[PDB]
Amino acid sequence: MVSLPRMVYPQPKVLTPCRKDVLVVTPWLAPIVWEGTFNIDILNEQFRLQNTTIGLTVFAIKKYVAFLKLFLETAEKHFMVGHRVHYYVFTDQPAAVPRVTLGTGRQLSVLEVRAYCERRFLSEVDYLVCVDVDMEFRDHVGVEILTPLFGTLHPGFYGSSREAFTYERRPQSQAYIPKDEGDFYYLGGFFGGSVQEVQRLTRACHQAMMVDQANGIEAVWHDESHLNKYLLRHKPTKVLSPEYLWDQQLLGWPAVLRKLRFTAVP
Ligand SMILES: CCCCCCO[C@@H]1O[C@H](CO)[C@H](O)[C@H](N)[C@H]1O[C@@H]1O[C@@H](C)[C@@H](O)[C@@H](O)[C@@H]1O
Ligand SMILES: [Hg+2]
Ligand SMILES: [Hg+2]
Ligand SMILES: [Hg+2]
Ligand SMILES: [Hg+2]
Repeated sequence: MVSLPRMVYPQPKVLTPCRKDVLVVTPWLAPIVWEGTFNIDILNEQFRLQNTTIGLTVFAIKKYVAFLKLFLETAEKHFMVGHRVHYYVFTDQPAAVPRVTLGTGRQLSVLEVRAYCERRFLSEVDYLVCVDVDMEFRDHVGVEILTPLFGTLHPGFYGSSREAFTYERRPQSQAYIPKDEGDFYYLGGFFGGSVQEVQRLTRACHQAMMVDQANGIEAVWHDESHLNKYLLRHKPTKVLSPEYLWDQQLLGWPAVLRKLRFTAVP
């Protein structure tokens, strides 16, 4: 909207690729976010000028409440630092949520679950980032991921052919994807976008799962299977590289990953 200020940074090189080892743009022209493809100073300027607010949602039920401390503490160190952040913790144990110290401009809302509006998101945040709680941030996760709709490449299938993807293969399921279809295998543990697009995705997933339930069938990987079906039919406007959701214990640290930003907790 408003003009960017004078900025001094390296001139982009038209005849020099960012990465020659990986795909950095999808066939529908959505960028694939890898370290080296973006200048965070330019992006931070663009989003701060918009006074962007990012909501981060996590569910912590039963034993999972034990992961909240590390999750929130590391998020404070690496997630959207410098921008407005609103954490939404959905739990069945409100009193068990740890007292984590937050930086300025950041807040946390604890929502007790077992039932209990989506309209609230529309008035409190601009973007929603939905992730798994048994994780920890180890490096920068910033505005470079913000876009109307984004999915993240599953760390165990990013180099696999579509036939090997663990999509739901039964035609009786609404999440069904044939062997000759599919772009990538997105993981259900890290997705997001504008509040509007995220609500459209979750609403579509909810309906598809209800239909499957009625027909007495459960997708092979549940929510993740439906997420993949949705993103196949509604292409994400940005795709995050596996840098954004990795498991170093199970997958190590490949050369193709310059940074490990968000990882599974052992
Ligand atoms: C990460 C290497 C990939 C192969 C390990 C099994 O990964 C599981 O894949 C299915 C889909 O095929 C689901 O996405 C599961 N949620 C995956 O396991 C979970 O995520 C991986 C990354 C590990 O953290 C594992 O411990 C989790 O259960
Ligand atoms: Hg580059
Ligand atoms: Hg969400
Ligand atoms: Hg769902
Ligand atoms: Hg979904």
